[PDB]
Amino acid sequence: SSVTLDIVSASLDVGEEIVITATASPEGEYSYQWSVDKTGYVSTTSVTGKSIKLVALRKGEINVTCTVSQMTQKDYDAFDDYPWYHAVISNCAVATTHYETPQVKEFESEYFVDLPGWGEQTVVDNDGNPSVKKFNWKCERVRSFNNRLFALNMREANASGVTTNYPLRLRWSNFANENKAPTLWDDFAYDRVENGYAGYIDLADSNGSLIDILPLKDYLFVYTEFETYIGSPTNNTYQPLMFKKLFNDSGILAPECVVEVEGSHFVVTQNDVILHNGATKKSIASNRVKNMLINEVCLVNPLATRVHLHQDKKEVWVLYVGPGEPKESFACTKA
Amino acid sequence: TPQVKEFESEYFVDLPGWGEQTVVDNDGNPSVKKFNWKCERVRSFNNRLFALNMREANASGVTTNYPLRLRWSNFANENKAPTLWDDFAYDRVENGYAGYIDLADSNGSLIDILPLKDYLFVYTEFETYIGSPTNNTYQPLMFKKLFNDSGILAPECVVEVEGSHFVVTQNDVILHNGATKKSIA
Amino acid sequence: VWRKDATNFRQRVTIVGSFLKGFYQVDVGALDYFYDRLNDVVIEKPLEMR
Amino acid sequence: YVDEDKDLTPLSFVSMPFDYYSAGNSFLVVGTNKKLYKLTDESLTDISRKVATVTKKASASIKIYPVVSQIVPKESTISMNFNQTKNLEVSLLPADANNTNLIWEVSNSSYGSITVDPSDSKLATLTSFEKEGNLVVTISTANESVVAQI
Amino acid sequence: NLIWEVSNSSYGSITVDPSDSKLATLTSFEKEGNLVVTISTANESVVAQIAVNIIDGDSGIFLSQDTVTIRKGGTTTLTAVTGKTPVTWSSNNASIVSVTPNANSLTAVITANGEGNVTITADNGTKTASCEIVSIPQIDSISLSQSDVTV
Repeated sequence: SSVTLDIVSASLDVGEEIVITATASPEGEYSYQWSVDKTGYVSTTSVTGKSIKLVALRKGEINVTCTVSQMTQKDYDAFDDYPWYHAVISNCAVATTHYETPQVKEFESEYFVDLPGWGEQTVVDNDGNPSVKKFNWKCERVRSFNNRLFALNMREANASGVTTNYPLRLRWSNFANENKAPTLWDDFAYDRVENGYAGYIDLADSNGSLIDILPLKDYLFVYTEFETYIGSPTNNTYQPLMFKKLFNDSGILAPECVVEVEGSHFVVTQNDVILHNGATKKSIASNRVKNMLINEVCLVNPLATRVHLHQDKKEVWVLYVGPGEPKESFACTKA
Repeated sequence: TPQVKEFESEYFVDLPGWGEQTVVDNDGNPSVKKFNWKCERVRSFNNRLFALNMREANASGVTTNYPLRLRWSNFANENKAPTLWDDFAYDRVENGYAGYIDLADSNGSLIDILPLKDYLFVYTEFETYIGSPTNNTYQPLMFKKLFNDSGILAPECVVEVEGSHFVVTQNDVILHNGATKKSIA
Repeated sequence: VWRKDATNFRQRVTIVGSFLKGFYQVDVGALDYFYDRLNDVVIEKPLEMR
Repeated sequence: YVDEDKDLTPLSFVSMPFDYYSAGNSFLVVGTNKKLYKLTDESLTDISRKVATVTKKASASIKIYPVVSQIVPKESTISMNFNQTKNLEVSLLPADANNTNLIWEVSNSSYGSITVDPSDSKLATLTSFEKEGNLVVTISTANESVVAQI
Repeated sequence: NLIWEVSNSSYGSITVDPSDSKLATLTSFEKEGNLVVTISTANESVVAQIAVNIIDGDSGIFLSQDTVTIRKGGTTTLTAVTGKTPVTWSSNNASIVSVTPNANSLTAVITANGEGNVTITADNGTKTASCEIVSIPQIDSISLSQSDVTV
């Protein structure tokens, strides 16, 4: 029910401390999340506790708020054909399933929560009045690279929320922080009138679907079943990443059929295995097991093919579903 | 604390500037304050000093561990050690910049570090890195990922032999000259 | 086992998320768990190399 | 790890090595068709993101008085020499003398029956005694690290 | 246009009446406490806030937290509301729990030393408030893994 606080104003000096306590009308159990209007000027500790300690740090007014929430159970819909991918950044994990948000887990947290800034887009009204709004963004895969986070096949919505799928869109966030995940995904920042730029390129290729992505020695390598790419990150400028076409026939099979082994990539180009160090590719199964793997994988479910770097014994196997299994099964049997 | 020993001294003393952080109050009034900084390893490179797995404290001194933080100091002096570790300098309104990058990798713990022919080589048991120092600019050091499986075992399982590094990648020995690694065992 | 063969200094093991309602190790002593749809039961048998 | 995982069909997982709440021990972040679970060889926990059905906000304002001019002040009469037993009054002001008070202290408080009495509002008076020597007058603030010298 | 709203609409027979054209009037009641006046727009996400404090008289005083439960070694804070700047504190059983009024003298920090009830209070000169405190040990109970061991 309605919440009230016995404290509404206070006078402090830099170096002095103060503690505020939140108390809702009912005596139930709820979750708390403190917020601040103007960043800085104060230091917080244990924001999830009903008693926060503040420390004046700089001059200026401020308006603190405490958001009480009655958390409840909620079931997801991550089917077998749309499982989790579980990237890693700053010791924090991510979920990144289809139909739902990536749902990062902070390092200093014990529960999963949606990504911060996910869906934020800067809007400027008449006379140049900026404002921010959140839209229903849904992704298919998320990974980490150059202290940033990426996204593939974004279902970017907008006002008049008939969703428009952009299977070639690819957004990148700002740099990481101390034991935290990125906090800005909006491309239309710096429009409120120097560093920390986010954006996209909207690639142009064949068959799209922008399924997979993986880094290699500071150079990204995008795969979409055809027309692979390369990512060249710059220090800081208008174009932080310039993507250049690499191949015309190469392209990964499934979203997780690639892995780095030795300054190279182990990819499945719809016809065989390739091992390219960059600008040159080879065939590890030219005329040895090609007709065997294509036959064994093309029968039941090729999209279930996977890989794993068995560095413990210098082996890289490509998991796939056995020959005799249901067409609706994704449990890899042979390797 | 690291407890450096000066060249013209006969006793050990804490590092100068260790914990210094520039604060700017209302109207842009600068000031400096020292906080409880605790490190795990410190080395020398490019006339600078480094730090790994800093336990950087602050006002309201509930410490927040940053196992991926990595600070670097200014250049050396005549028979003395660096004297500035604060990243928030030049805020009081040209050279001698200190800062950090807050790497993003797996399993963290940023255990070890070692230089190689002007290029650093950070190891954290996974996802090694490389350090490219520039002359002087906004970004003095730009760290680029090198490997995805390589990573040192313990904080002192690496040493330079011949323009390369002798590392233990949790499974065997490797000897990489830079951009290419091998297996000695 | 007293001392099982190790492939890492930290003694890390590769685990699998199996369809048989549980986890499974992939590289261990000779044993293979083959599933049967007839009786809907898990069956363990020696690992057959050929 | 526990007897509760033997009845679970996981779809993916990652070995998180550390966590603020966890000690120096690794754990797992495993997901299922509907939920996300965590196990650390001791117990199973569902850390799936929960949805907030109801939310209530609380307004709270705060005022931070200016910190400018509270830093070390400046002195007009940095030094003032007088005769043997002269009691010339002292005239000075801190930096804008705004938002705070000060405390006048003198080292070796033996150069007068009452060397420096408690300042009435902001300043106090000075006296002397029939003896020579060097001394220092520290005008210290209430508690902040601001100690001047005259 | 806007809509004037006030939390805990019990501080007057008619706290804030519907604004005639743009603004409305305010009243009060014979009671103290902290409240908030939210001036919300029609429907857009614009919710302001105004903090007012009923001093309970001319120079009265009332503390924010009345009852507190602190663990040994912990610390809390107190907030007062007065018209006179001079705010001299006074706590019975002084040497069981310390207090350190800040510069403004309207806020004071508490520091628990040992277990034991304390009734820290202030004194404006005409009125006086109180704040009961109950120090609790760092522990409430323990437990073991076995009770019927056999060796």
